[PDB]
Amino acid sequence: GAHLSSPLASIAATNKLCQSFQTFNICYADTGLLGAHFVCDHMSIDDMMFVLQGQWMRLCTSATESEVLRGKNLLRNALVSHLDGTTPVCEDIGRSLLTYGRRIPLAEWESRIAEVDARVVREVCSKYFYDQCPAVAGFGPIEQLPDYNRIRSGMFWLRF
Amino acid sequence: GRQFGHLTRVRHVITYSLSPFEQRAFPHYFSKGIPNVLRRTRACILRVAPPFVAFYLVYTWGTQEFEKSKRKNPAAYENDR
Repeated sequence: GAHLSSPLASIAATNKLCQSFQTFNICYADTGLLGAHFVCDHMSIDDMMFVLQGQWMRLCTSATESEVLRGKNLLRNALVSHLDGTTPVCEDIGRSLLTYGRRIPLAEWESRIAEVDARVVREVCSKYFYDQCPAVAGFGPIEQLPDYNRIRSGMFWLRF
Repeated sequence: GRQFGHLTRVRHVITYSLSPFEQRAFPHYFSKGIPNVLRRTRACILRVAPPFVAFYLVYTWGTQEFEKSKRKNPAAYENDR
């Protein structure tokens, strides 16, 4: 419904600027991926793209502690619920070994989470977002998709 | 309607492109482009120039044709009578 806290989740639903969307995060050995995956009707596609970006950009400047708490809470809520059932632990071990090796920094996660700060965040996104070079993945009916060079000059604010 | 949405129907085209930073503003500008001069400069030059040449003649042609007509009175009639 419209009462959701997340800015796009409410708004992009408000006009149903999207039928659906999510995000993804995957970090390879030497590499990692950041972004979102979304679905909407074509005539309005422009909307999401316009209104997706700032939800990165406004973070990069104006962001806030309390807004993170829930997310701070969520990820806490997230990883904990990950542990039900026999198999999931089993799968964890394998990647962990292939990834961090032995490490199951269970409580340490929270400590890793307790690390987080408003500055900490506004330091992070400073790296990988503000005025960067994205890549574009799209499939028909792409037609109305804003052209590339917009997106590029659309990534970094002019402060507007 | 919305200018781009309802334009036309198109099927199974694919497009490939890079960031502008990926490349340079002079990918063999000199080397590659300089030949191209000819194929365009030869293309129309068959069709276009010659009419002007005719003009340029007329320019001198009539002028010269003009020139005598006045410039020298002791020509057709010399100053004898």
